[PDB]
Amino acid sequence: HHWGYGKHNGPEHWHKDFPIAKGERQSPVDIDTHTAKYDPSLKPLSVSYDQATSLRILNNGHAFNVEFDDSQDKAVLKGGPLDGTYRLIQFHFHWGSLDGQGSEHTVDKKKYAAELHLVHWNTKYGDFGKAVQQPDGLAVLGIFLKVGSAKPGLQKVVDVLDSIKTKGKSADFTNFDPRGLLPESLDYWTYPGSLTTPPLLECVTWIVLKEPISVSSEQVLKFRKLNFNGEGEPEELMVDNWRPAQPLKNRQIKASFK
Ligand SMILES: [Zn+2]
Repeated sequence: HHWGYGKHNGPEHWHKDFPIAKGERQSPVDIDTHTAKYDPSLKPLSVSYDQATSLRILNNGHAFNVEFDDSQDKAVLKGGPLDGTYRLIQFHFHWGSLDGQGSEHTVDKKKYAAELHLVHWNTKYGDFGKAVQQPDGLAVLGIFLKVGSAKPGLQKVVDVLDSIKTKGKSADFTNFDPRGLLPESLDYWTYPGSLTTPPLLECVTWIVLKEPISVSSEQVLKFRKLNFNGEGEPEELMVDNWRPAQPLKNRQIKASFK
């Protein structure tokens, strides 16, 4: 009986195996747009993904990750509230069983159909494993997805899901350009938080974009066809793999815009 999102191993049970679940800087949180502070000292984000090298896509049992080669500064995030260079290692999504839920972060209590997380780690720490043990170890770019028009840049991802239907399956996934997943504007909210899945370490600097991207009902429907289970085990659709909002606990959310 390990963690999951079902009735018996869901987010509400995680604190038993991971006490930090009830910690002081847990994520996600609800972003109250009228309480967030405009901080003009925040620089614009600098996303250099031109030399990104995707390597494979994997179904790990709780979501699907697209992994990148992070052995060099090929795809990096700088600027904003960050000190130093953060390398992109993987990206994944959080989605629901219905279009009205799925995102982890909420804006004025509004839930989106899904949320994309682009995970980066601070290079001063040498590797992802060391970075997660530091308060400024990770930088995660969060992007909301709403249902409407199709996103062409996401179709390549949608088309291969069939080959990694169950837990443990992986497939080569080269030459995917993550720049096709970015919205027009890079305005954002930022606050110090944690990973939203166990081990739930409080090593993340969250950068949540104001502008969501649109995907079609057909694209999100294919996400819902994935399984939490491994091949040959009873089928459990991979849906609602999101953690609900946690207490802000006197943290302050800053906005790069007004
Ligand atoms: Zn995530």
